[PDB]
Amino acid sequence: SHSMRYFYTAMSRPGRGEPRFIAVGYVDDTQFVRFDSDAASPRMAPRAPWIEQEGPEYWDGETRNMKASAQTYRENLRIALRYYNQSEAGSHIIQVMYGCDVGPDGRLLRGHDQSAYDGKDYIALNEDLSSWTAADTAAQITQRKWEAARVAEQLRAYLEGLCVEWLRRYLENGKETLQRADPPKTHVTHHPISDHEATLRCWALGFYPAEITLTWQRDGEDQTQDTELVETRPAGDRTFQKWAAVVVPSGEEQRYTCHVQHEGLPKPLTLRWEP
Amino acid sequence: MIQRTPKIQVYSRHPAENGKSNFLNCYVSGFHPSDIEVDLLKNGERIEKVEHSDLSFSKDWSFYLLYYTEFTPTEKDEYACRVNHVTLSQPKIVKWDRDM
Amino acid sequence: RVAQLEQVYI
Ligand SMILES: Nc1nc(NC2CC2)c2ncn([C@H]3C=C[C@@H](CO)C3)c2n1
Repeated sequence: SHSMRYFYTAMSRPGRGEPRFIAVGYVDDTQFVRFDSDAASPRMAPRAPWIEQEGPEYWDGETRNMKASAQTYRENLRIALRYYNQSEAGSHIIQVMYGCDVGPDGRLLRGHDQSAYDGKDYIALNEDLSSWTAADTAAQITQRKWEAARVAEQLRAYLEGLCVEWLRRYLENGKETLQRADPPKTHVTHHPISDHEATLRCWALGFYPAEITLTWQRDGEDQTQDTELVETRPAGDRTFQKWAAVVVPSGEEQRYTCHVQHEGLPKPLTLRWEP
Repeated sequence: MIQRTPKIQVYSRHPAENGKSNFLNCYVSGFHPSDIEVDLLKNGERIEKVEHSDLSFSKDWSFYLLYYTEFTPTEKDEYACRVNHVTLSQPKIVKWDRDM
Repeated sequence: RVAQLEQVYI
């Protein structure tokens, strides 16, 4: 299964110029485009190698759409001020995420469109792609306007059509990276904390996609509740990192095993500290 | 009026080797609103050439960004990430530990 | 490619 997701952020900044509009696009865990209204010459720009082959009609077209969206979102920030009776002096944020999920055969699984105003749910397109769930009185005003203007049908047309079509195209063009899991490189480090205790840290580096499981066992007993597990983090080269650590009594180190589960690994992986 | 303070991780792209070129990363996430100030420090002083990723957000609407710069770790040089945000009483400094 | 909806005001 695969996904395409776009994330738009619009942020007002009174006495600091017009609102900033930033948009990013992902296929699965890979960012492929960006637009930033604060760039020197604002344009949709490539962020993955497999999108670079797109020609001028693509980039000019996306740039045109981004500029128009920035203007619309700037107006939407103004409308929100009215709905919520807010002052022109405060900074506010609209966030929108939308896109489509497809199955292994390329058929649409689900469409998405949901948003937040100042970090709180605002309005979301329901799974039926025909109705809206509105979080508050303001979003209810929007819901009615959108029912009147047949917005759901237009969005449905995108999600079922163009969204799926281009996702399939991106998946084929970037198949060597997007459809080839990168297994983690793994190792265990050992760090004495005192003469009586030591940290064992199990590393997973350079993996893709981001989903992974990293656990410690003592004598084959799971130690999840005594494990420090850091949030999965970007390496900076389109792959990910994670580690899991336990503090163990000195002398118990060889009883501890680290277990790694990842799509890029054929079978569950088990490691120990090798002195 | 929703506010969430940033989570911070400082780390290298590859396992550190003294004298070997690398990238120093500061990953800030889980924050709201979006304005944030992130500096990478070498021995307490701001590094000038720092780039960052494009602002994005998680399913719960919290923002995340990666700040990074090329660096060559040595035995004695100290590195750190300094983060400021509306939720922070003082800027938070997290030291780089090659073991984390 | 991004959605191409015309002037979607809230
Ligand atoms: N849920 C939602 N909330 C929006 N605005 C809100 C929260 C103030 C919103 N604005 C535009 N869209 C869709 C229309 C075209 C797509 C790209 O822009 C998304 C939206 N979807």
